[PDB]
Formats: sequence, C-alpha cells, structure tokens
Amino acid sequence: GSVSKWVRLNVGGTYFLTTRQTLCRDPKSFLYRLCQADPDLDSDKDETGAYLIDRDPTYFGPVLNYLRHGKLVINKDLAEEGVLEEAEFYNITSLIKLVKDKIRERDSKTSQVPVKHVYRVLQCQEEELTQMVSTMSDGWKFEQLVSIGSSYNYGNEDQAEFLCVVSKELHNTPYGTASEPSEKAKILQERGSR
Amino acid sequence: GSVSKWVRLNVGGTYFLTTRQTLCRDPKSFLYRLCQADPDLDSDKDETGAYLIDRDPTYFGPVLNYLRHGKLVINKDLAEEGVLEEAEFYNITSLIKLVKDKIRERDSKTSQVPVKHVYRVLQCQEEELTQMVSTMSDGWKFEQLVSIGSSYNYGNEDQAEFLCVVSKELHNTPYGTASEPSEKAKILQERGSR
Amino acid sequence: ILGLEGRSVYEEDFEAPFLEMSAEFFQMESQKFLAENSASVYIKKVEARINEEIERVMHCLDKSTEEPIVKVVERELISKHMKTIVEMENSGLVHMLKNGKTEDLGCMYKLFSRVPNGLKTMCECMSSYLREQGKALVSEEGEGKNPVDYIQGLLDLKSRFDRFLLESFNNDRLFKQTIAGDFEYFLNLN
Amino acid sequence: MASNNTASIAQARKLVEQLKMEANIDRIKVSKAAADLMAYCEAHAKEDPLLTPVPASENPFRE
Amino acid sequence: SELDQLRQEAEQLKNQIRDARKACADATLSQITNNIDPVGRIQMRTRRTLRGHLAKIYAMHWGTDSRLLVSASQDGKLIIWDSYTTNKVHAIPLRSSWVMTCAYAPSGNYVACGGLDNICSIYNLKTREGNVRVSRELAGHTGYLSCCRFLDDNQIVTSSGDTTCALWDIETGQQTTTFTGHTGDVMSLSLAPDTRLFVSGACDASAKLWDVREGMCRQTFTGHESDINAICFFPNGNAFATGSDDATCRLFDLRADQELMTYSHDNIICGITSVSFSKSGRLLLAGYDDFNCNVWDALKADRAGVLAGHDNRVSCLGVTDDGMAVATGSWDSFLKIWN
Repeated sequence: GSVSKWVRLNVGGTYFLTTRQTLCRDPKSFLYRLCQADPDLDSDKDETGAYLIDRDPTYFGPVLNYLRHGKLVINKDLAEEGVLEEAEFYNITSLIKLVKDKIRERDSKTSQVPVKHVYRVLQCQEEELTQMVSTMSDGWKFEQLVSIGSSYNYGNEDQAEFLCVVSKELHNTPYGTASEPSEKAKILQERGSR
Repeated sequence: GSVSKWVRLNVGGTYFLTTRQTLCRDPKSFLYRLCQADPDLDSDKDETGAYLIDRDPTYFGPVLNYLRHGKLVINKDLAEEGVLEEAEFYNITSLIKLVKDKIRERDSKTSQVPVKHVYRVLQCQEEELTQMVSTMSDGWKFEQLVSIGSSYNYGNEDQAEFLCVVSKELHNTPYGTASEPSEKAKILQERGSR
Repeated sequence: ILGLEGRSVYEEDFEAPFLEMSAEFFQMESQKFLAENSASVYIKKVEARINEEIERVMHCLDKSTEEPIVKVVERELISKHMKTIVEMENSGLVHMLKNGKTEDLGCMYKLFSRVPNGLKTMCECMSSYLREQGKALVSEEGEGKNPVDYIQGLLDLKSRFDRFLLESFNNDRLFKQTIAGDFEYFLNLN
Repeated sequence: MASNNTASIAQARKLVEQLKMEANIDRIKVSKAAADLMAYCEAHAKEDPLLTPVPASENPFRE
Repeated sequence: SELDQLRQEAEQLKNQIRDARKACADATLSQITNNIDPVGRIQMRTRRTLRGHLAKIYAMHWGTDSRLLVSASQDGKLIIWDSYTTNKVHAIPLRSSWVMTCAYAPSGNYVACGGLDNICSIYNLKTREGNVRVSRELAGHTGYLSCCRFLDDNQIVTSSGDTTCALWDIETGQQTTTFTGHTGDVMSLSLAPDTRLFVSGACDASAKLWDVREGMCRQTFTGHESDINAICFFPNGNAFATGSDDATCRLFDLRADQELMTYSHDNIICGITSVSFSKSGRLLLAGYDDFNCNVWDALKADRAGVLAGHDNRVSCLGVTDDGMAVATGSWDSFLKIWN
C-alpha cells in the first residue's frame, strides 16, 4: 500500500521512488526512521502511499546525489550551506563531513572574499633561487620575491639572499573559519612562543 | 515499462523522454539496458510507469547531449568534475577524455585556484631586459623584476643586473594519466641533481 | 545498565544478595545430600546440582560475576562436607579402588580437581592406602613370600598403583610426588 | 560498556597478555646484556669517526 | 564491584612482571666496568651551519641516502637540504603551519610531515615535472600528527593525537592496521634497524614496543616519569634510548625486557627532549631544552662531550648514517652540522 522494497518519498512537492536502502546514510538519519511506518507520524500523503515530509528538494538534490553515488559534489551555483542544512535536519554525520570538505573547497575557491588564505615565506640563495621557484610546489602561487643584504659572503650570492613568499587559496584550518581546538596543541604553542 | 519508440527515464525523479536509438550509441553504458522494452531491463513507476535510474540529472545533461549529437557541451555553470564523474558512470573513454580536457582548460584558466601554475626566472641586464620584456611570450605573464647587487660601478651595465620572475597559468591534468616518471629520466635527474 | 558508569546498582541490589543466599542454599543442600547419600551418590547428585546452578547463573548473571560464584560454589559444596566423602563404610577411596570401578573414581577425582583442598585430601587418602599396601607387601603373605613379590614386588606394586592413578586420578604432579614418596618410604624395608 | 567503567577490563586482559609474552620472552640479565653492548660498541669504536679526529677532507662536510 | 577485582588482577600481573624483571635485573656491568677507555670531553665544532631556516626547527630527519635532511620549521616550511654543501634541494611550503614531525622515506624521494593539520602530508620529491608535487595527503586522523616515521614507501606510522599510533598504507591513504591501547597521546616513535618493531612513547610514560607485522603490542617498557619526547633505537635495534621531560635519560633493553640502565644527570636538569645513538651506538646524544646539548657514554654513563655553540634549545637530533656528523634541529633557526 505505502511501503515496498522501494519507497515513494515526497520531499517538497515532488515524489521520488527510491529504495529504502538508498535513503539511509546512517541509522540515525530521520529519513530512515521515516522509511518504516511509525505510530508517531500522522500527516502523510496516503493518496499515493508516499510519506509527506517538508523540505526543499533543491538541497535534497546534493543529499540524494551523495546517497545514491557515494560522492558529494555540490554545484557551484547552489548553496553548499543549503546542503549542510539538509544534512543536519536529516542527521547524517557523513554528509556533515562532505559538506564540510566541500565548504573548505569553496572557501579555497572563495579565498578572495574574506576567508582564510595560506601564506608562507621561504629563504633562497641567488643560485638556489631559480631551482626553488622552478621546483616550487604545485597548488601554490608565487606572490613576491625580495632581495636582502648579505650578512655573509660579500653582498650577493648569500644563503640568505632572497625571500620568496608564496600562498595557497585553501585555508590551513581543519575546517572553515573555526575548528574545534585541542589543549596540548595550545600547550606546545605556548612552549614555542616564549 | 511501457512500450514506445522513445523511452522515459526517471533520472533523479525527472522524466527524460529520449529516443531509444540515441541510447544505442554506447551499449557499454547503463542506458542501453534501460531502452529494452523486452524483459532485459524491466522498470516501472506506480504513477507513470517510467523506468528508474538512480543516476543524477545534474550531469546527465552533457553526457546525453554527447550521446545525441556526438559532442559534449559542459554548461559553464556546472562542475566539469561532475560531468567527468557522470562520464565515469557510463565509462565512455572518449567522453572521459573530453571532460578531462575541459577540466584541463579550466585548470589552465583557473591556475590561481590551486592547480598547476608554472613559474620561471630570467636573468638579464637592462639592454636585453627591454628586448625580452618586449619579446615576452604570449601566455607567459611578467610577475616581478628585481635588481641584484652590481660589483661594477654601483648599478647598471653589470651582467648581474636584473632577475625577471615570470609566470604562466598552466593546465592541471587530472591524475592517473599525467606526471608518470621514467627510469632513465630519474637516472639523469640524479646525475644533474649534484 | 542502571549502574550507568559504575556497577553500583547491579553490584548492590541483587549481585551480593544472590551471592550470599547462594552460599546458604549450597550449604543446606550439601548437608542434606551428605545426610541422604553415600560417596558415589553424593558425588553424582552434588555434581548434577552444581551443573544446574552454573547453568542458571550463566543464563541470569554477567561474565564479571563468575569469579565470585565459582569460588562460592567450590567452597560451600565441595569444601565443607568433603572430609566425609574421602572415606566411609561401603564406599570411599580405599574401599572403591579395590572394587575396580574406574568411572566413579574418575568423577570422584574430576569433581575434586576444582578445589586443591580435595586434591590434597585424596593425595593423603591414597598415600595412606599405598603405605598400607606396601607395609602388607614387605611382610610375608600366606605361607612364605618369594623375593619376586617382596623386594622387586615393590616395583610391581608401583606399576599397578601407577596404572590405578593414571586411570582414576590421571597424571598430576602432586599424585606422582606422593606415590614416589611412598615408594621410597618402604624401599628401606627390603 | 560504560557501567563497567567504559570496559576498562579490556586493559586488564591486555595486561594479562603482556605478562604472558613477557614471561614467554626470555629474560637476559643486565650484566650480560651490558657485556654484549660493550662488545658491539667497542668493536664499532674505530669506525665511529665521532670518536676519532677527522681530516679536513675525510668528511663530506669539509669537502 | 568485580571491575575492581579485574583491576586488582591487573595490579598483580604488573607485580609479577616487576618480579620477573627484578630477577632478570643484575648489576650493570658497563658502569662498574668503568676501566674502559675514557670518553673524555669531545670538543665539537660544526663545519656547516644551516641558516636556511629562519624559524625554529621542530623535527628533522636524515634520509636513507644519508645526505639530505628534511628539517621542518613550525611555520609550514620543509627544507630538504644538501647537508654536504649547505644547499637547499627543496623548500616546500606546507598546507598548514605548526608542523612538529618530519621523516624521510626509505624511498629516498618521499618525505612525510605532520602538523596540527590531522592530515599526514607525503610529498614526492621527484616527479616527471621536476617540482616537489605532493604524493599523498592521508586524512582520517583524529588528533594532531604528533610524530611520523616511514615504514616503507607505501607504509608509514603516524603517532597521531587522541592516543593513536596507527599504521597507514600510503598508496590507499588509509590505515593499514590500527595500533591503540594507550590512555595518553602518542607523540614519540622510534625506528629500529629491524624496521619491523616500533616503540611508541606516549604521554602516559609507556614505551609500548609494537610489532608492525601484528595488530597488537609486543612489549611495554615503563619506568618513565613524564611524557616521552623522543626514542632512539640502538644501531642493532636490541635496545632503545628513551628521553622524557625528566632530568635523566633511560636505556631500555628488549633482551632484558627492562630498563637496562639509566643516565642520571644532575649537572643538567632540563627535560630530555631528544635521544640518539652514534654510529657505534656508544655515544648517546641528548638534546635538552637548554641551548647546548650533550653526549654521554652508553657504556660508562658519563658525558662523552658537550654540544656547545647553540643559542636556543635543540628540538631534534640526527646523526650521520656514516657517523661523520650530527645535525641539530635547534630553535635558533640554524641546523649545526657538528663534525
């Protein structure tokens, strides 16, 4: 009548026929709990045997994409944040992870508008300069080169002669603008600070 | 499902009405089963009767266009990576190559998004400096000049006069096909490393 | 589960009361069994009831509860009414070893093997039995005794008692030690 | 399992195993192990150039 | 309840282990045999100062080729040096700063680094392109990557945060096997020349010698009084030197399966931040939280020499596999090639 090997689910106005297996990405997900009948559920679309739940199908889009395909790719025009909201309502920690990774990727891609951008400084000698700019790591963009005085070996050709400065759009944080701290890391940071 | 010259696929709940003949281009793709009206693939819907495919319509677009008229057109508002994943799902090697070429063009155009980006340093003094700045290659962008300490006089007309760090936005090739070393190349690399 | 983080609820409400009343039930049942039964009958009935109690406790009690219950079982049944089961009239280790019933000797031993108290009490018992046998052997039996049955007859006694021990009280270091000690004791009597 | 202090008994089982292999592993007295180490170290003293003067070209650090 | 009974059982097992060690414990012949040739005081001079860094050096690691050291500065910079000429073979920016560990592979071309990133970064030094393109970025870690050491070209050990010292298949980027059991964070690892037994020194002061060929521990050395900074195996792998945040070094022997002999020091009280063995393993070089480090005799338990000339603490040590010299990953931003 309303349940089979497959199940019809009314996310938003539209009805998707999807297997009960595919709809669950962790047994804590609300969708799985909705797959089997519960005495708590009262409002449903019994006209076609499809359960009624109230969420946007546009952010169900990437969610079902990950659920069916096993890999999450959020469109460049759609809010990864909407995907995260969909996941958090449906309580899927796996989707929390991917939306997190996608949001890090986007923050790398949006590392022009304020979001953390990695910058690093390297030393090089006049001779080494060509090598280490040439052998400068892929995924990094050269940003600046500065000549300095030579405290050793005349005025040029010094082991400390040129400061290269490079950068990476992807932020160094484990996630976005805020990551859950660890206390021993702060202990060692204080140790190295003094 | 229902028998017709065309077929109606429930691609992500979305009805794709496409002819069976355009789906016979690649038996080596999942679609060529869905076109069978005989019991080779049987699929229905309790509302219309459409066959069921648990593949997204997000990146089904360009792949279906490649099947229809022989050429992929990745819309420049959707992830080319998603199109590559859809090509992988139907594992069309020519389509894989085409989407990877699109991603390479992206990475060359988006070398400042962290992907391949090539850099070099020229060495010149002012006389040749004007010449090779003027005769700079099309694609290579000047990024920085710098002076280097001149033991002759105080400045110009010394061979060690100006380093010229230049760059080019270079394509990043999706791995598994590129950056594959060779044994004698490594022998020569070890020879020249010192 | 209501112990939450500790075992407090589980430890308190039923674990200890079950343990203590279990000791008392074991005591009274063993007393009734010793009163009602001979050696072999007591062995069979007490071992059957011990298996029944262990069966029920494994069903109803956790793994961590095994360490106390096994000790209580071995202490209240096979540690207090034990010295009677060693030797009586119509039964007992010395009486039964002459009857040649190997299966009951095996059980009388395997039941007693769980408690070293029972094992050492049996060791004393058949050590006394072997000493009696050796003292009877060294003295002449009937109308004279051959040197085959007197000096090297100690060897025949040792071999037959080794057979008895291996077939009834298996191969255990304490039993070999006591039989070797007895063999060395009346060795001076040749 | 939390009510058993988060299955701290597993640490007890692991320590049982640790005693098992530590007893299985032979125990070499301190004196003779020290003797073996002396033999190895003294046998390797001459080829430990840290113990010896190094000419201004023997090392690849004055080359 | 009986949980306390099982805890007691553990206590009595440890008591038996102590008894077996004490029976195994004999007079240390090496210290009483102090008639061995004197170690004196080695006047130690660096032939090559590695001013290429300008930040503190946290970890450093010579390669199997025994010419390239991968000294990592916590600013997110790897400097694959040329120790024989003071040239930078590579200068690699790191995706995250505060990298504390760097190791150089048996490949001789792979390098590992671990920061607070919780992702083990393996960089391929050599590629067809010619630049240092990253080989793998192994995620899955929970805590910070406290220490890392290359088992194989595709196998590695990452003593991570959250009491983790798991083995990782580099090619798959996944754990090969899970090594766990410590109640404290694991930040020390040691490579035996066997290259099949790694003694992880965790924060619970427990040098657990794990066998890489099984998913379970091999031995559990104790006697420590603080978290273990660094562990160095002997050049035989028969014993390892251990240093914690205590005023004494320790030497634990596997054959004795006990702390073979301790290096008491009251002339210096700073915690032993790094431990190493010479080419013979006779000289045990101790890095200290003060600028100047030391080297003591592993035989007579006396100072063979002093590593003096530093201006800030040394955070890592690495000896030449030929024994020509030792590099000191100091905090004064110079690695000093002490010959």
